[PDB]
Amino acid sequence: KETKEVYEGEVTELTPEDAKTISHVIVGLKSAKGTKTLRLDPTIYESIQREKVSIGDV
Amino acid sequence: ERLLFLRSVGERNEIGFPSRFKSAHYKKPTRRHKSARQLISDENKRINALLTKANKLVPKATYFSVEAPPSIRPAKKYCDVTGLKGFYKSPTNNIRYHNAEIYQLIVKPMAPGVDQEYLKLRGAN
Amino acid sequence: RKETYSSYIYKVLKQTHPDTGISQKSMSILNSFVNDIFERIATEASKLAAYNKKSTISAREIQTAVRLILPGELAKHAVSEGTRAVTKYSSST
Amino acid sequence: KASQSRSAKAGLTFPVGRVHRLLRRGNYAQRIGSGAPVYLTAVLEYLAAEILELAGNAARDNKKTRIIPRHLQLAIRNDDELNKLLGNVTIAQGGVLPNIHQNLLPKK
Amino acid sequence: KAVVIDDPPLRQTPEPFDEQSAYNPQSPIAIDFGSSKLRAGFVNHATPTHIFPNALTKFRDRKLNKNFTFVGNDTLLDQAVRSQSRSPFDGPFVTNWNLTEEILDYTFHHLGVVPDNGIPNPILLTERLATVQSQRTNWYQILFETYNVPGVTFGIDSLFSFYNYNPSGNKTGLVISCGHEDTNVIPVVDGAGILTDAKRINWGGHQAVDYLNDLMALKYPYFPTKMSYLQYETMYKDYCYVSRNYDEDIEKILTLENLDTNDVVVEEKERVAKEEEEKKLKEQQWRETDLNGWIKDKRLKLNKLIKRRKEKLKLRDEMKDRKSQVSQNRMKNLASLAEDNDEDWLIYTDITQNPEAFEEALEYEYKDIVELERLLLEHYDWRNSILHLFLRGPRPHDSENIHEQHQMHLNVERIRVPEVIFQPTMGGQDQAGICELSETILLKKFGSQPGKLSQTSIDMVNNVLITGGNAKVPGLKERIVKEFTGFLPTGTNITVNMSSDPSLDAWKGMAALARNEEQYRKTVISKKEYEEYGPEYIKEHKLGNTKYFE
Repeated sequence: KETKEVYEGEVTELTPEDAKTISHVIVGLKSAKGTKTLRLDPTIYESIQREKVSIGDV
Repeated sequence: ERLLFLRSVGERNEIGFPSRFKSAHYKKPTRRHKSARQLISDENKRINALLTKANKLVPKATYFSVEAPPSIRPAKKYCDVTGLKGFYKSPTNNIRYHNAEIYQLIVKPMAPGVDQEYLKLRGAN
Repeated sequence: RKETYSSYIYKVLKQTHPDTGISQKSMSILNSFVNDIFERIATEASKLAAYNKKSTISAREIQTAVRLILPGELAKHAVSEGTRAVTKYSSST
Repeated sequence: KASQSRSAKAGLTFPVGRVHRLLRRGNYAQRIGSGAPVYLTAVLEYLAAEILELAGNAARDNKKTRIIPRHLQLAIRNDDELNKLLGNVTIAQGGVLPNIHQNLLPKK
Repeated sequence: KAVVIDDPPLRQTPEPFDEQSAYNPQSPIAIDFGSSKLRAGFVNHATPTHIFPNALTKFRDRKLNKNFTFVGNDTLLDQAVRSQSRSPFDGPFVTNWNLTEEILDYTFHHLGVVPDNGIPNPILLTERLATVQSQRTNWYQILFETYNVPGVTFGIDSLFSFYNYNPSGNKTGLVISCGHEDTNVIPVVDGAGILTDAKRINWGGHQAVDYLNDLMALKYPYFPTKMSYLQYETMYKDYCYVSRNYDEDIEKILTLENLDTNDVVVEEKERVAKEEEEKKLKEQQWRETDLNGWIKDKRLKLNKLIKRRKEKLKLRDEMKDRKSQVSQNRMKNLASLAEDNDEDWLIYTDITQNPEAFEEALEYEYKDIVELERLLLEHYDWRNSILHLFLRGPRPHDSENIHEQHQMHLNVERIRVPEVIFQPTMGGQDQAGICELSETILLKKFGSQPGKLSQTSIDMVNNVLITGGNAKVPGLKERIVKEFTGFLPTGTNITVNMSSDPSLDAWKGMAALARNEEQYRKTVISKKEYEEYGPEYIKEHKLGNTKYFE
């Protein structure tokens, strides 16, 4: 038995915070029904900069 | 009747020069015509004179502080002839067009001087 | 000391045809040609400015002189080149 | 503080300032505006470039590497707006385009 | 079925007078000096008594009387007196002032006012947001010396309508006013409009009608007649709406299944002769014997002739291009003919220019194609052309009839004209739209972060008000709701308000201010304040303007 949880939408805010090591990163997504602001650990941030994600990408 | 209806409705609502709705004294001054373009100009120069006196004091709510700033998002491009989505743009007169038939029939064999009037609508002349 | 346009038109030829030589008489014809064109355009503009009771020559009277003198498709290409040049030069901000 | 000429400000290879000089003391008008030499310089740019294009194609059409006045004459007289503009001017050492009337041929 | 438009009908009954017995010397008068219309009436009523356009004109007669009192609704009597009407407003401001005095005298005469040493009643007046100082001082001068009123109040009509729709005077909401010449977004906190963050877009109904006029004149440059401002105004009123999504409505507006519904239409020899007769008899016998085979052969011959004529027309079109490779080949052939035989003489003869002979050969080929079509009878469409769809809609067009030669189509303009208040770049104004101004008010201001709304922002979103005379366009509220749901965080409740008729809410606003509350006296300026503080005096109350500096 498993559970699938998915966030998708346009990036409107990408603000990492440190304490050379990022403490966390705050990402704000946006879709046609509204926005949502998420905190993220730096492990997902490394995968984000792997994908070359900037402001305005889906 | 037709010619005298206007006369009847004119003399019905006529007020002489000693108008009863004015004050006892009038003293009507002389004023310039003072078109709406130059009013912005001397209000701006009065604001700048007050600012350069006060410096050698931020404004709060003036006619130029209320005006909306330009957008941050990019503006969409539309065809100048039809108003549809403008994919292309002619290199000669800088007019955006939609497809090939508009370019062949309207944009390329167009009269001189009409391109500036087309660009007048979005302020690009 | 004498004046000629020769280096400029030489460069114009090297922009489109690098491997092409020049007769000096060809420069004499083409210098006379560009001077003659400048001659007719300038006095047409002066004549038009004297018509409109104006003492100033601007871009619009020479634009009208170009429309008067040149044939229609050359007129439209010439005013296209002139307008893009004067709008590029006017963007000194 | 040092800045270059107006010709590359307008992106042209012909001298804007020399044209301004000739328009000033050519006694055409008592006052000359700023944008007039730029427009005139651009017009002379396009005219000289088109004439050099037709001359270069004519010189390629004779398998030579130099511009002979024959090439200028055939390039001017072959093309028709240059025929209308330059109808009254005789090119020095130009020659005459080949034409025969149809009735003068040996029709048989 | 094309519908014809005309000028609006004129008023037959003249405007009436207020009774003299209803004059109260202490009751105030509410005046809305709008750019498009004037609304005047006594405070104690709920509906304004006089509605007329803010225009007037001078009339000349042969009897030399110079009667020039055709003011307001009097101009709606004849076509000649209406066309010469002139408003005191030039742009958003008032330039001339004698006509303002004449208009105020006309409305004071029609209000049933008998004065003495000036008007003995206080006056409720509106003004433009962040108006220039010269307008304020000159308004002070005319209203205090020319008419000598005891009290004067100034305010903004959007704030007056917001006070009308929440008369507690301390609510928090957002006001969007779509006026005649400008559009304003004014944020209100605790009943007081924060004028330091209000924004203005230089677009209104007048610019929309002029945009429609310029567009429609560009669409039909050879129109036979000339149409007035009022005709463009009424087809702006009747056939315009805001699309739910412009970026999807544009891509399908000119399709066939869309244009059929939402497109409106506004209004030796004898031997040769015997051989030819024998050939005609043989052709008649072949048609009587095998009609289908002869018809197929004639259709194939007509197709071959049409293909040859199309190739000839393509060659004739390609020969006109100077930069084409055929022109370069002709130049090379001319150079080779100059460089140099019966074959060379034939090539020099055939290399000659023959435009008239080309036209004669095209006529002969058309005659041959017509002969092949006649032999087939005896034995380019407008569906895929988007210019014809844009010009004449989904119906075929002929230019020889006068009925559809006076005919206009509105297909793209119905959503293009009201879209400029959302994208001002289309009108040439380098300003942000309504939705972006609302976004930067609610999200990046007033102590609110993107993704975290403060309590003031939530109270502002819950009380959005749309007012102004240009809210009559359908589809505005749904589009505003959709965009507001677009940029706000999820779960936020958005409530918008809209009058049944949003033109008259400012008059009800100052009526409810001067009547229901005695706190109208907080904003009242008297003689003594004008005399001791001068004309450059501003009362910082909750409904008017503020001091220019800090």
